[PDB]
Amino acid sequence: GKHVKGYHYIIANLGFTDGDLLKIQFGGAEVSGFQIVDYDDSLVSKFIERW
Amino acid sequence: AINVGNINNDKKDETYRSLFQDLELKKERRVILDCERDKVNDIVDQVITIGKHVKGYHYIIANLGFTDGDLLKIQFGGAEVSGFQIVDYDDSLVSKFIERW
Repeated sequence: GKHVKGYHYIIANLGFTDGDLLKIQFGGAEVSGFQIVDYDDSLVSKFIERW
Repeated sequence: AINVGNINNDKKDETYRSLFQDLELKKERRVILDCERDKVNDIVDQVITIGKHVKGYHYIIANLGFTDGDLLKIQFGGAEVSGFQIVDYDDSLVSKFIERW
């Protein structure tokens, strides 16, 4: 129970959304990370469809 | 007292976070459940997702199947949990029954 409102974590990899992330989406603790593969970029979306 | 019966399976996670953003109004650190064992394990899970199980909360499970569910998950949170059990697993009549079951 160390993920409530008060704790703050930093993911130090270029794959934030690569791993499972929803598990702490509602813990209240703010979570920040890094995304090199911007799933919002156009090239990646057409890639995701085929993927 | 909060009616938790009338809910469907699709809009389940929404009406639950809103139920504890409503139990957060009373700052209710002491909650009683009093439901069937199938609905017990479903309620337990969403509590851990929001994080209402650290040192400060106290829950009372109102059914005869305390150990009949799974309890090792909420065993390291911090809150006090209470319940009721009728099947004594230290009796020789149940031991001679558990040794065969």
